[PDB]
Amino acid sequence: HPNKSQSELEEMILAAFKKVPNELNKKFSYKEVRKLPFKITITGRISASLTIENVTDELKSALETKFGRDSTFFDPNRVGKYILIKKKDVWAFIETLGYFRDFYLEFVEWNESNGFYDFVYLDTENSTFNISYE
Amino acid sequence: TPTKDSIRAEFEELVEKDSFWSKFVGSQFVSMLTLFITQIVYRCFQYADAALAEGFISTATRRSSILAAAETNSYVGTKPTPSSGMIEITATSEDAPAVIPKNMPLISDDQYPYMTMDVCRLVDGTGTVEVAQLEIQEVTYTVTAAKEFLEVVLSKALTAVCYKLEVFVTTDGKTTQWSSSTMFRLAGSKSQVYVEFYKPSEQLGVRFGDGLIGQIPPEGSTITLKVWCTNGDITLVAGQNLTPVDSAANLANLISVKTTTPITAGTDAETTEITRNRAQYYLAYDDQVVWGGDYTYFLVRNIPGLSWVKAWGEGQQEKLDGAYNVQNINKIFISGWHPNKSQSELEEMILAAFKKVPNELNKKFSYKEVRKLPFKITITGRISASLTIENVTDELKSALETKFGRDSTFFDPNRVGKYILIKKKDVWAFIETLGYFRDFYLEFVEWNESNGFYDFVYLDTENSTFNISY
Amino acid sequence: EQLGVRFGDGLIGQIPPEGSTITLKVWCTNGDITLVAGQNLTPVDSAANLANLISVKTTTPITAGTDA
Amino acid sequence: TKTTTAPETDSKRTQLFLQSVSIGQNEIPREMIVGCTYVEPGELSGPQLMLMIRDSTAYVVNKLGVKFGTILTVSLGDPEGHGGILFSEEFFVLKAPRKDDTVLIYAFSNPVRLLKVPSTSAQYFVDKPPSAVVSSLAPGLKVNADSFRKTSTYHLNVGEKPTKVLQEIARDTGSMCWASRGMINFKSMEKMANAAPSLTYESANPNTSGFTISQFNILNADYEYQRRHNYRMASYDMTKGVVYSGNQEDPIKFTSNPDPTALANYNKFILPRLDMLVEGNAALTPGTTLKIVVHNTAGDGELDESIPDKMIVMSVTHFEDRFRFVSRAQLGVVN
Amino acid sequence: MQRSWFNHRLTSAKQKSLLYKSLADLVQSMMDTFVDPWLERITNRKSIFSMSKEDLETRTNELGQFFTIRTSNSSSVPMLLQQRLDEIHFKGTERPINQTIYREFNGISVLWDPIYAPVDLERHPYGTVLIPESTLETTGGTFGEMFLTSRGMISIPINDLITEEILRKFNQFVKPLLPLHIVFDGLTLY
Amino acid sequence: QYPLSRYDDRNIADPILRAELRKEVMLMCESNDKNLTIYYVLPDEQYRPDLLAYRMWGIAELRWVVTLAAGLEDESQGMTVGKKLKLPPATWIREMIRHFQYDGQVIGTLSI
Repeated sequence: HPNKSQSELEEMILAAFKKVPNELNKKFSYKEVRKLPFKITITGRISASLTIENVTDELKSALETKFGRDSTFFDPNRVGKYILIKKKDVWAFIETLGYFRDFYLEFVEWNESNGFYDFVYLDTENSTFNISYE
Repeated sequence: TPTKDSIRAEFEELVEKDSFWSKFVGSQFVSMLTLFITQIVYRCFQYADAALAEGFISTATRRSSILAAAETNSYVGTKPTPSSGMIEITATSEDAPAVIPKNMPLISDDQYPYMTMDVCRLVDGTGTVEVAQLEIQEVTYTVTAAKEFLEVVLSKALTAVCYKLEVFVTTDGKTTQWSSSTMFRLAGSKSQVYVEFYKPSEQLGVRFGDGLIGQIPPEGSTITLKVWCTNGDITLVAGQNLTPVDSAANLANLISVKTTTPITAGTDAETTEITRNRAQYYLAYDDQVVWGGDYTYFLVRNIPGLSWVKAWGEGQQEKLDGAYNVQNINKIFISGWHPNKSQSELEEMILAAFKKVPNELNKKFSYKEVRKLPFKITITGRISASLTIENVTDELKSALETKFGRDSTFFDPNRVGKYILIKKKDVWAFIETLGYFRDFYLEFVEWNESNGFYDFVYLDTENSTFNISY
Repeated sequence: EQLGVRFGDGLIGQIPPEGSTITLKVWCTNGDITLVAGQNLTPVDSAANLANLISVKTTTPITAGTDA
Repeated sequence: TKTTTAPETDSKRTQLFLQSVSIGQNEIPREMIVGCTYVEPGELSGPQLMLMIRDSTAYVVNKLGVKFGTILTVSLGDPEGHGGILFSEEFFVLKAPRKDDTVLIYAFSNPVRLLKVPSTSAQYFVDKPPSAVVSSLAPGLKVNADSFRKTSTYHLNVGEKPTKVLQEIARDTGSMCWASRGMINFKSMEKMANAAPSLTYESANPNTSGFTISQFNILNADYEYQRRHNYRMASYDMTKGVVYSGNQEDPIKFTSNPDPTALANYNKFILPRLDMLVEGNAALTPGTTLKIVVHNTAGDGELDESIPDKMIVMSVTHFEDRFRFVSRAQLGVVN
Repeated sequence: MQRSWFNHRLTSAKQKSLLYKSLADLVQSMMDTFVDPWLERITNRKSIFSMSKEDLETRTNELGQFFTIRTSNSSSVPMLLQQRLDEIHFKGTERPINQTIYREFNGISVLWDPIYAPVDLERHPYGTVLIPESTLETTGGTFGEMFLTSRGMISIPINDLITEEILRKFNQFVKPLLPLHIVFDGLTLY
Repeated sequence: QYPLSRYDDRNIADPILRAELRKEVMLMCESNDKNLTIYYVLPDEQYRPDLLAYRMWGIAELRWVVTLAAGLEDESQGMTVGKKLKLPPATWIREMIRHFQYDGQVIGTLSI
């Protein structure tokens, strides 16, 4: 849950399941999530028309909105499905933005995550951006 | 950026603020009025937004608005050019055939017109001569009074099939040609000039000058407009019979057979988007060619089918290859690629085209041959297993070939003269946009950085290997 | 014998918003038809290929139909 | 060359159906025309026209020279009456006798006149789609078609009208043809039976929200038209043998084309049922579907069940004299 | 629209009824709030000096696909647009360079200096001795006659004021205006 | 179905192609032909072009001609009381709308 602890989530889920009649000879168990953030490094040119600081700020905000701990990427529709971030998505999303004439992405601390209890998301603040004029 | 919800909320707040509506009438009379008003206001806002978007040239969504904006910045698009070929058989049937005729009209098996460009041989056994699709037809307009501009507009059908246009003016038994001009830049008070223009409706017209900046067509004079008409793109394979028309006296005498090269060089007019780009650049182009991109723009306009062209001055060459050279002063270097023509032929065409270039003085032109680098990729991915592996491989191979191939349009997305290079991010985005792969990875093999002047980097689909599973 | 689609109420579904078009796409098939072998099939709509190609029935006949 | 000129400002008068008649850029005074009959048929027989012009001074034929080959510019419309439509067409004069200080002008529509000319040379279309044939035969009309499926071969011999090939295409495709108001129309017969009506015509109802029928004719002779189509088609194909199509209990009749799709559509047509006369509606064109309600005028106001609810228009005739504007229509049902 | 138009188009009897007048005012207020600004934006695009800022941004983006511009360098955006579109006509002369330098750099006046080279080529190589115009008459090099080269070098006064920033601004912004056969070599300061 | 009157300029669906018809109508309204009528704007017709259209021709859908001839863009701005207008008959404008609606070609186009 975006804004509450894991134990509180355990309590809510257990209570919600308890209210409805339960199945025969089955017991619920909860597994706490494990956080594995990843970071990126970008080198590129942005043309002399724009300003470096504004480009960096807009890039940080957009990336945090798209891939983030509180992002909606994991269920764009509230139907219950887990969707995992992959490498092609970052390239495509950065390409759709029109700032960069050229860029070369590199991934740091990337991990391969099972869809069951592994959490992978982006940490924008720690990531380093190298932007220089053409 | 209002939505229906914002409109409804604002209307509810306005109603609640009102002294009379909030107190005297409640909850039945108001509810349907709210829906009606919100729907109407949203519709009006959408229409106003559409009009505002269509206001400017860059954001236009209909052809007529683009044509009007192009007419504001005087721009006439390229006109269709005839397909050309060769007829090598004109052997007679009886006796006394046309020894050497010229510009004979022909029809070929589809009620489509052809004509011979040059005189034939005496045809001892056979004679060879080239034909084009051009046909001739004229229209005339008399002058009752001096209207000070006297614009003459052609019909839609005639403008659709139009290649050239010549203007003749006849007064008191003498006829002369009138040359065209770029606006009225240096002519006045006796020059015989005119300006072409394109109406928002698909009609081409000719505008004569004012009293001060031209000569008004005098009263009691006849103006003739001669149009060379051609259909855009047709091909005749070989062996079909071409029968003379009008000069039909030769049909019994002569036998004309299509042989050797097909009529295959046809071209149609521009699309809407290419017009949108070229009309925008024409503002900066004017008619002078001082800057770097002007040469490429002029070459692309004059030569059809060209893919890409780059021009660089002496400074770029001195940084690139040789430190210093006296010969490099006032030297212009050109490089290009033509899918259907060899490099020697392109060398022949470009220099001849540059003979008529504007602002030509104290300038020397040189051409440098292009060098090709094959490029290659390797992909590993997994399909959802709903679609077969082989079909996915074939479709991906074809799409990559048409997108990043040697004959692709990526190097010039629009026909405006420019050179665009291939970057790594472009492949990553393009392969994803198809959506075949759930997850894929790319590795680049035999890839080299391009100079941007004479390096060419296409993509080789045949050699690349695709690893697909799941 | 008519088949229909019912959209939901506001609480338990999303009412199709006003000023929208609903498209129903149906795959139609006759129930139990069999064509034995060696018969000719000619393209329609995409008929530009009829002069180009030839399509004939061979190998397995069509026999897997089922009615209601 | 031909120049497109603006209409003159001296024509301030508005009429019922016939608005103006001109020969080139000169106008015949409208008050001199005492008759007008415009016919729009349901097949490729083209729109027709007939004008009766009072000429006691010997002006129309003597000084204007009206004979074979005169092109009239006629403006027809009804911008104020029941149907506010307005259009312009060109007509080609075939003959114009003069009797009793009067001239009767017989005219044919020019775009269809060009289609009713015997061919000097033969044209054959081998393995061509019907669209190319239609475009090549009539390059001056807009094509409105929805019933083209396959490709075939067509032949036009010397001395035959181009309309014959178009009618053959219509028969092979199973559609209905009529050329009116600058278009040529191909509309399938199976989809016409499921079309919703656009107008409502009622009888013996004075509180109706639609229009009113003044006279109508009921035809009960359905065998008169079904007699000619009660046959079982057969033909010879070199690779299949003898090919049959149609019913099983009808007499056999031989044709030549061994095409199963063409054979299946050989016996489709529209069965006429009703003729009616209304008060001058200019929106009635062939291909229109109407809803008809008829009440009885004696006994107990019983509805007539012998007239179906939805009908299609087949032929339309408009007629204007010097006092009144009237229309006549023929209605039918798809078999 | 105006303050009381949709209300005033009612019959004299209906204007004195409270609810009808209130409804007319409500409808006019809604239309004024959500529809009117876009129509006013549409009608005000005729003249450059009357458009709003969003339309100016749209026009500058249209102009930016072919030149490299930054609107915050000059004092006014309409002046930038009008002067660039006007100096497009003076392609190749010194007027665009001089006026762009004056406009985009807060008022520095600059004059263009061509470079001269010795005619004696077998003793002096072409690119070893290059002299600007101001130092041409006051020098002792090349010991011979001279000619004009397709090279130029800018001269700037100190009082009207750093070199590195002026350089960078020049290569990014003004060099694109030069013809492709002209070579630019450094700065001169006096 | 809900059709349109034959006197409505909206019969041409593209706002840009309507410019030819508007230009022709405005050019006529400034000429001095013998079939023109002179009409002054009365004090009660300051904000109501519909009233002027009804009083002059008898047709109320011709208010766009009155708006165009006065030199305005919207109907919400008031016309100057006492401005002289010249207006052509209805048949001409009606056929002019039909012309650009159908032929669309410009008057004077040369054909073969």
